Amino acid sequence: AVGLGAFILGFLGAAGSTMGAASMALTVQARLLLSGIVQQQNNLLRAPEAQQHMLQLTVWGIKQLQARVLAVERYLRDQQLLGIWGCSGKIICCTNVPWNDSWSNKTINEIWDNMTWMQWEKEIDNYTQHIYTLLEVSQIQQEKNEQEL
Amino acid sequence: AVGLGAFILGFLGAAGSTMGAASMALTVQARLLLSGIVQQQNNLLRAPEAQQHMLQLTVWGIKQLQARVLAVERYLRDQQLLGIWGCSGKIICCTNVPWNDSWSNKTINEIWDNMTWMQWEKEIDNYTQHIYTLLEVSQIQQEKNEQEL
Amino acid sequence: AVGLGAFILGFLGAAGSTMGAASMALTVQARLLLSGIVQQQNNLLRAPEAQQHMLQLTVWGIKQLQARVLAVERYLRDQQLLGIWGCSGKIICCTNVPWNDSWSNKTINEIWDNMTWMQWEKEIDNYTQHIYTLLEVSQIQQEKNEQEL
Amino acid sequence: KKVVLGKKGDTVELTCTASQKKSIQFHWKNSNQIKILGNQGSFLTKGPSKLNDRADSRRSLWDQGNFPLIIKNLKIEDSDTYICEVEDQKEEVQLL
Amino acid sequence: KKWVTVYYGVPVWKEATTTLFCASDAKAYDTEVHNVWATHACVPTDPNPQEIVLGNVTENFNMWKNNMVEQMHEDIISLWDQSLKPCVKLTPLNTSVITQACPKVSFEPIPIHYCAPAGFAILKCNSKTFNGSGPCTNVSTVQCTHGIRPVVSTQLLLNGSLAEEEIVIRSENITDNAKTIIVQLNEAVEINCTRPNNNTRKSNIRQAHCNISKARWNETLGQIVAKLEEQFPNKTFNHSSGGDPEIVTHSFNCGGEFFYCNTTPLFNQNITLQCRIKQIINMWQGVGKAMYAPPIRGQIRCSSNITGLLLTRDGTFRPGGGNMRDNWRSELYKYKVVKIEPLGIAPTACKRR
Amino acid sequence: KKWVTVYYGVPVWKEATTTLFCASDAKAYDTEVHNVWATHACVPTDPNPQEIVLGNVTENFNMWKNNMVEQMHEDIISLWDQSLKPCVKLTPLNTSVITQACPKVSFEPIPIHYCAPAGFAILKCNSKTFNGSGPCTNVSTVQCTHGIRPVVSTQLLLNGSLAEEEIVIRSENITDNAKTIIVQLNEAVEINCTRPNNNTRKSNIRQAHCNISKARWNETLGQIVAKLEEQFPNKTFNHSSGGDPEIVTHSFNCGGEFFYCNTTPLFNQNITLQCRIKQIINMWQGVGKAMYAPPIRGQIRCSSNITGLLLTRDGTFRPGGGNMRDNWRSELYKYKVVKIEPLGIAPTACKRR
Ligand SMILES: *[C@@H]1O[C@H](CO)[C@@H](O[C@@H]2O[C@H](CO)[C@@H](O[C@@H]3O[C@H](CO)[C@@H](O)[C@H](O[C@H]4O[C@H](CO)[C@@H](O)[C@H](O)[C@@H]4O[C@H]4O[C@H](CO)[C@@H](O)[C@H](O)[C@@H]4O)[C@@H]3O)[C@H](O)[C@H]2NC(C)=O)[C@H](O)[C@H]1NC(C)=O
Ligand SMILES: *[C@@H]1O[C@H](CO)[C@@H](O[C@@H]2O[C@H](CO)[C@@H](O[C@@H]3O[C@H](CO)[C@@H](O)[C@H](O[C@H]4O[C@H](CO)[C@@H](O)[C@H](O)[C@@H]4O[C@H]4O[C@H](CO)[C@@H](O)[C@H](O)[C@@H]4O)[C@@H]3O)[C@H](O)[C@H]2NC(C)=O)[C@H](O)[C@H]1NC(C)=O
Ligand SMILES: *[C@@H]1O[C@H](CO)[C@@H](O[C@@H]2O[C@H](CO)[C@@H](O)[C@H](O)[C@H]2NC(C)=O)[C@H](O)[C@H]1NC(C)=O
Ligand SMILES: *[C@@H]1O[C@H](CO)[C@@H](O[C@@H]2O[C@H](CO)[C@@H](O)[C@H](O)[C@H]2NC(C)=O)[C@H](O)[C@H]1NC(C)=O
Ligand SMILES: Cc1ccc(-c2ccc(NC(=O)N3CCC4(CCO4)CC3)cc2)cc1
Ligand SMILES: Cc1ccc(-c2ccc(NC(=O)N3CCC4(CCO4)CC3)cc2)cc1
Ligand SMILES: Cc1ccc(-c2ccc(NC(=O)N3CCC4(CCO4)CC3)cc2)cc1
Ligand SMILES: *[C@@H]1O[C@H](CO)[C@@H](O)[C@H](O)[C@H]1NC(C)=O
Ligand SMILES: *[C@@H]1O[C@H](CO)[C@@H](O)[C@H](O)[C@H]1NC(C)=O
Ligand SMILES: *[C@@H]1O[C@H](CO)[C@@H](O)[C@H](O)[C@H]1NC(C)=O
Ligand SMILES: *[C@@H]1O[C@H](CO)[C@@H](O)[C@H](O)[C@H]1NC(C)=O
Ligand SMILES: *[C@@H]1O[C@H](CO)[C@@H](O)[C@H](O)[C@H]1NC(C)=O
Ligand SMILES: *[C@@H]1O[C@H](CO)[C@@H](O)[C@H](O)[C@H]1NC(C)=O
Ligand SMILES: *[C@@H]1O[C@H](CO)[C@@H](O)[C@H](O)[C@H]1NC(C)=O
Ligand SMILES: *[C@@H]1O[C@H](CO)[C@@H](O)[C@H](O)[C@H]1NC(C)=O
Ligand SMILES: *[C@@H]1O[C@H](CO)[C@@H](O)[C@H](O)[C@H]1NC(C)=O
Ligand SMILES: *[C@@H]1O[C@H](CO)[C@@H](O)[C@H](O)[C@H]1NC(C)=O
Ligand SMILES: *[C@@H]1O[C@H](CO)[C@@H](O)[C@H](O)[C@H]1NC(C)=O
Ligand SMILES: *[C@@H]1O[C@H](CO)[C@@H](O)[C@H](O)[C@H]1NC(C)=O
Ligand SMILES: *[C@@H]1O[C@H](CO)[C@@H](O)[C@H](O)[C@H]1NC(C)=O
Ligand SMILES: *[C@@H]1O[C@H](CO)[C@@H](O)[C@H](O)[C@H]1NC(C)=O
Ligand SMILES: *[C@@H]1O[C@H](CO)[C@@H](O)[C@H](O)[C@H]1NC(C)=O
Ligand SMILES: *[C@@H]1O[C@H](CO)[C@@H](O)[C@H](O)[C@H]1NC(C)=O
Ligand SMILES: *[C@@H]1O[C@H](CO)[C@@H](O)[C@H](O)[C@H]1NC(C)=O
Ligand SMILES: *[C@@H]1O[C@H](CO)[C@@H](O)[C@H](O)[C@H]1NC(C)=O
Ligand SMILES: *[C@@H]1O[C@H](CO)[C@@H](O)[C@H](O)[C@H]1NC(C)=O
Repeated sequence: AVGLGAFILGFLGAAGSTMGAASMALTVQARLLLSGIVQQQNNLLRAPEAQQHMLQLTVWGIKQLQARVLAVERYLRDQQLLGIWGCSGKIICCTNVPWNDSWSNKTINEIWDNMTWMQWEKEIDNYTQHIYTLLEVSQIQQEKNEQEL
Repeated sequence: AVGLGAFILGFLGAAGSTMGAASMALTVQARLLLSGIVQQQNNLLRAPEAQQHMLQLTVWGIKQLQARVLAVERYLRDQQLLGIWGCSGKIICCTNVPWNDSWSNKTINEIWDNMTWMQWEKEIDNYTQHIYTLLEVSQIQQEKNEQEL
Repeated sequence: AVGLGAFILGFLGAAGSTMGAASMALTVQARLLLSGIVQQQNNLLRAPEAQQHMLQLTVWGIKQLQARVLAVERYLRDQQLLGIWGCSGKIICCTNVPWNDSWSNKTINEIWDNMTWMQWEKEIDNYTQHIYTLLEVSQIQQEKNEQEL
Repeated sequence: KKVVLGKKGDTVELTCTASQKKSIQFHWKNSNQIKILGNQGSFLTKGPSKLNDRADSRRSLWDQGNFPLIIKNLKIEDSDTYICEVEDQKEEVQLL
Repeated sequence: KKWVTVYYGVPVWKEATTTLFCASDAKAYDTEVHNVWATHACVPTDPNPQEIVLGNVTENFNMWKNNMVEQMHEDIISLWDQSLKPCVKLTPLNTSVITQACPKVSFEPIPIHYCAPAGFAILKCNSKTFNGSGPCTNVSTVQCTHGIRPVVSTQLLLNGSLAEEEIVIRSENITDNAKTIIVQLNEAVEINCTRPNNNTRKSNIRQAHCNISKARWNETLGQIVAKLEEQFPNKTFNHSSGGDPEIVTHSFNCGGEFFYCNTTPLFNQNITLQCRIKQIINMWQGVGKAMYAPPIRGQIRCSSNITGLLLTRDGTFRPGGGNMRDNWRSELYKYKVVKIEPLGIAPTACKRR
Repeated sequence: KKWVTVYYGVPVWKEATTTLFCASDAKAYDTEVHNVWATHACVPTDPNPQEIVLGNVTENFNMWKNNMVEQMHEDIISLWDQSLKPCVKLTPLNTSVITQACPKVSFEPIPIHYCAPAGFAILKCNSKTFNGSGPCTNVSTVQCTHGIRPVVSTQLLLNGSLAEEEIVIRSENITDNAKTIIVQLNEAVEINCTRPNNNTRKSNIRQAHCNISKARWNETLGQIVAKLEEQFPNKTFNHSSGGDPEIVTHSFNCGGEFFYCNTTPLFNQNITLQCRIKQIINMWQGVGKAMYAPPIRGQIRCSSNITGLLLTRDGTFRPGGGNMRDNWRSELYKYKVVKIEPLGIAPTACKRR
């Protein structure tokens, strides 16, 4: 709704779609926006107008902005926290940790076409910490090796 | 004026300058700011002070912030939408699509020194969609090739 | 306190720590946040509630947001101004300008383990402009060389 | 199970507890799963059985996590077992 | 092949708790309890609701394990303690007894809604049929709830929402013969409770009558049975078992007065219930007793909408009550608070370099 | 090895100046000068202070070179010119003389605090012992200051803060026999100044008496000496030397009236000072003279807290005064405004490519 920020809200509508579809949908909207084909509309409050009724729009005016400002800070924060895995400044970060069939013995077509993100992140939830640890280790080894040349 | 955000406003004053001059101007201001030679001043409203007169500054206080928050979201959005052309996270993105003399048969010195951005984007406006399509294609081919090694 | 923004405030507590410790601390907090182990709490104002008392929270509500919005703009600005030294989009940017023993004849272990950032930036303050000039020059030469292939 | 023996013609107090030390919803039932007593937050209710009358609890101890069944004017015919329904701690006691 | 890829912007939620806040159409000038409370406790209502429907999302809800319920409980218990102050209050601490001044106050519940703090959103179940738990196949996201009028009552729930199409029977376990069954009606039944200004006699001043349509009651109860028979097809609504008077009789508070009503005429035109206004009240707020000031001279009445029932069955479904948290569950059953965790991972056909 | 690395997010501050703003608990309905000024000049106070303690940070403070002091001076001089308007004002411009209407006004100083503009923060010295300059070993960051009640006085500073544990002797140079020594007390001493409503006689209507406890004065002065002896162990508090009457006698403004008090009974129960209310005032605002309206008929009194002294020594430390900037230094001594410069550099064991 509100409270999540534009970054999340523009992606949230894909919650009921497959993983593959979500990636394609984001690509398409970006194309239309870059080309000047479609425009993004605002959903922000108009501000009080009448002094006697102003509490109605200054309370919600401020709360709406607080939600957006915090969403920006969270977005920008994560974009740099990801430097640990070598994924800073990115939406899609491909790395060198191989996928374990023990985490999930499925093909990529099965995962991307017959599942949604809501399901995928439940099937492998108990390996999340394992994988995250490995991502950090891989980044450390890459940095080690580059600095030896 | 206001309503555009700091990203645009700091560039907008170059609207009457040549393309070459605009690039140089941005470089210089960045140098002075990084070095601690000059400082950026604020142009934000002081907030109400007196309760009986507060409508004057809460309406405009909120509207000024809404403009800045939306400018931030647009900036950050475009910075990732550009991932399609392989230009995410950048202000200046050099690519591998060659320039067509049919789009504009001019030299780069003529374009950068005797024209402003306002003129340049009119002379080639009818090729904008062609070029944008090619930029996407080039990025797809680069990704295809890197992942074959 | 407030007025600096989340980017600074999350780093400011390291002002009394050594340079080495500060880097490690940032790495750890990022790990805990990426993994979903810890959460960031908010410190934002609740908004007026009662119309008759609203000046108290609309003045400070707006000022708190102004501080955060400006912090975002400064953060994003610097992240691109740094393109001059080839450090755009980064927190830690390693470059090819060698360290001069004349700027400071110390080892890296002495600097990173027995000093804080508050001290380090005073000991070499009179070389700051020299170094910054060299960083720009190095970036220019790198760009020159890459574009000759 | 916990077995409590009286003098037949008197009174017995059987107890259920919770580790929360809070007043929580609970019920008491006999072996035929017929309600005897239970609460509804702060309020005491009765079960529609042979023990609908002659029975009470200690409302004041509910916030200590103590939820007793007190049967008055006790008869030998009341010497059945009882089940606690406190959280998932379905403990059994017997009245003699 | 099959390398780990990290994705940011993954549309995945997890259930979470937070210090959820209230909003209402508070006035601050009418002296009434809810509007002199809500003016400092709650913010103005949401001027711009979003209702985002999340495609084909299916979400597992559980009205009996929800947290929004506890939060509503804390605000209402604060509201009552801060307004309908008893003359004498006895809390079992030996006991601890205090007394307070008893100005009488207007008391007319207003809808209050709960709103998500920044960083959170509320998922809502939009199914016409939903039994209180398990997957809901139509989910939308909102910041604020519909709004619940905090009526505190037993046996019959007044001024709540309707099920719209069918009477819905909701129970954590419909067969355990322990938990209260919440029956949400798809139609409201009017109840007119009056204490006329001619009852000036004393031992009278505490008697009142509630008038219920026979046609409406009979149709509603027949419809309830039709659903009860689906669950229990081999059997063919009775007197309460007994207990504290707030459970045994129907009870409510209007005009600041506490009414207790005999419902045996309903569960066995113009069916009349015998009602009494009482001064010694067993608190719903916790264990203890309280004395309230004697009745107001004049004519006091309220016309309420019966929107649901609390029924129980043993090992003939009887009216039940108490446990105010359950009345709020009957309205909060469709909502949950979630947070978004945008960082996720999946295998892909790519590698670095 | 040892290559330059650029780091962003370096927690390093530098001292800076800015258009610092005021906040106070202003009222706008009581007609009093500070609350009809602050209502347009200052914002509501900070509802959510942070007090971030910066670890083991050591910071060099200097109360005599601070800028916050000048900023407070500009607001107070504006406050007085905009309120306590003299009937006759003479500024040495030949001279330039103007006259103004003289309504009398209530005059009761309120605490006013200074707050950092966005982009800035204030560092505060939390040491129990701090002599006004040099490294402070316990530093916290705040947006707003404690709040200074802008009492304008000489010799004795009224209604300020206390040193809590010890009397602190602060001087830019304790041995130059030129600068004023600010003595901050760790305990307040009460002074009760009254002009009773029986002084209706004229040549009287301008006489008042200030009552000081002997026990409190003697203990305080003995404690001051104990510290003075650490600095000056070979010597064992005297009459002022003379000068403008605002320096020679103690002076203050309460109720809008300007009081001048004889302090020789203090510096040589119920010690009484002889006080007079005067109409011709030498301005502290700049060089010039001003006439104020004659005394109010009625009973005027103020009870104040002595929180510090201004003493001087020549080449027996005498009361001093004037230079209002110094009274404000005694409260602003622990604060400085800084900015953060997040971009820094250091050598590291890495290279590009
Ligand atoms: C379900 O919702 C419905 C609304 O849709 C609720 O129904 C309302 O209930 C309230 C409370 O009973 C009722 O309010 C009264 O309306 C009267 C209209 O004339 C008012 O006069 C009355 O105010 C008097 O009583 C108050 C205390 O009870 C006093 O505080 C107040 O000062 C007034 O008292 C003076 O005047 C009287 C009359 O002369 C005299 O007797 C006193 O001594 C004193 O001098 C209330 O405002 C609404 O009118 C009802 N609304 C409708 C449409 O019928 C219903 O209660 C909700 N259900 C539940 C369970 O909560
Ligand atoms: C240190 O802090 C303390 C507080 O902790 C300060 O002490 C306060 O000082 C003020 C100012 O002297 C004093 O205020 C007066 O209180 C009186 C209470 O009865 C009021 O009556 C009086 O108002 C009258 O005088 C005003 C002008 O002086 C008029 O503007 C006003 O209209 C009133 O005047 C009418 O009425 C009087 C009385 O009948 C009559 O004589 C007049 O002619 C006219 O008709 C002030 O409000 C506070 O009471 C003191 N507070 C305490 C707790 O003692 C102290 O001043 C601070 N120290 C310093 C140096 O600033
Ligand atoms: C999911 O629930 C929504 C909300 O009730 C349904 O959409 C509404 O449909 C009615 C007509 O019946 C319209 O008047 C409303 O304006 C619609 N609301 C919104 C937010 O769109 C929706 O049809 C339901 N979907 C399914 C599959 O059941
Ligand atoms: C630095 O100063 C702070 C602020 O006074 C000290 O922390 C306070 O300590 C008291 C107890 O003496 C507590 O009641 C306060 O709540 C604390 N305040 C804060 C902001 O934490 C701190 O102890 C001092 N540190 C040193 C080393 O002197
Ligand atoms: C405050 C704020 C910050 C950022 C955003 C934001 C908006 C859109 C995207 N777009 C995206 O994620 N895409 C997927 C990857 C792809 C395909 C090849 O590149 C491009 C499209 C990202 C961030 C919104 C608000
Ligand atoms: C919300 C917000 C976000 C970003 C900005 C912003 C400010 C300045 C720049 N600077 C720039 O575009 N330059 C041109 C390229 C160059 C020369 C080699 O690198 C450096 C200078 C960019 C974004 C402002 C506000
Ligand atoms: C508006 C706003 C924008 C950005 C931020 C922000 C928060 C945290 C970081 N994190 C960081 O600097 N780290 C150091 C380098 C490392 C170790 C290897 O990578 C990761 C951790 C950066 C920016 C906050 C607010
Ligand atoms: C999967 O986990 C096992 C240990 O259970 C390990 O031996 C194997 O190498 C792992 N495979 C991948 C791709 O990580
Ligand atoms: C320019 O467009 C023509 C088609 O009209 C195409 O054949 C030619 O290759 C293009 N040149 C470039 C640089 O794109
Ligand atoms: C250090 O500075 C001197 C000039 O004083 C220069 O000759 C030398 O090459 C510099 N060394 C480095 C690492 O920059
Ligand atoms: C529901 O109640 C029945 C009857 O007592 C019992 O057998 C069953 O295990 C219960 N199920 C759950 C989930 O509690
Ligand atoms: C209650 O009174 C209203 C008129 O105010 C009437 O329309 C309604 O049908 C009555 N309800 C009952 C149950 O009699
Ligand atoms: C209830 O019904 C009886 C029918 O005889 C009627 O006399 C009485 O006035 C009604 N009461 C109300 C409140 O409608
Ligand atoms: C209702 O009144 C009848 C007498 O007509 C009585 O037997 C019954 O127990 C009462 N019911 C309640 C719930 O008070
Ligand atoms: C049920 O209540 C109605 C009220 O009109 C009464 O006529 C009927 O006799 C009652 N039946 C029983 C079994 O109590
Ligand atoms: C309730 O059921 C009992 C049998 O258990 C019967 O005796 C009683 O009359 C019934 N009461 C009502 C109001 O239906
Ligand atoms: C029920 O009450 C209404 C007034 O509220 C009256 O018009 C109607 O005639 C009454 N019905 C009966 C059966 O008394
Ligand atoms: C009862 O429902 C009707 C709609 O059928 C509505 O007009 C009336 O206001 C409702 N009454 C209450 C108390 O909610
Ligand atoms: C302090 O005063 C003494 C005595 O006059 C003088 O010798 C010394 O140089 C002064 N120090 C400073 C820093 O002014
Ligand atoms: C001033 O008067 C107050 C009573 O209002 C008294 O407590 C205080 O001790 C007195 N101070 C002096 C110095 O006499
Ligand atoms: C000061 O002390 C003298 C002692 O004789 C007393 O008469 C007088 O009233 C006191 N004045 C005040 C303002 O307390
Ligand atoms: C105080 O009064 C005495 C006379 O008792 C006088 O000699 C002295 O100079 C006066 N002091 C001041 C500061 O006015
Ligand atoms: C100092 O003042 C006190 C006031 O009580 C007086 O008794 C004493 O004689 C004075 N001493 C000198 C040296 O003036
Ligand atoms: C101040 O000192 C002088 C000597 O320089 C002495 O004559 C005078 O009496 C002293 N006055 C006081 C009040 O101590
Ligand atoms: C000082 O004044 C107070 C009243 O303010 C009085 O009670 C006390 O007795 C006085 N002390 C002396 C020595 O006169
Ligand atoms: C003087 O200090 C006491 C605490 O010891 C305080 O209660 C009183 O209000 C203070 N008076 C003034 C004028 O600040």
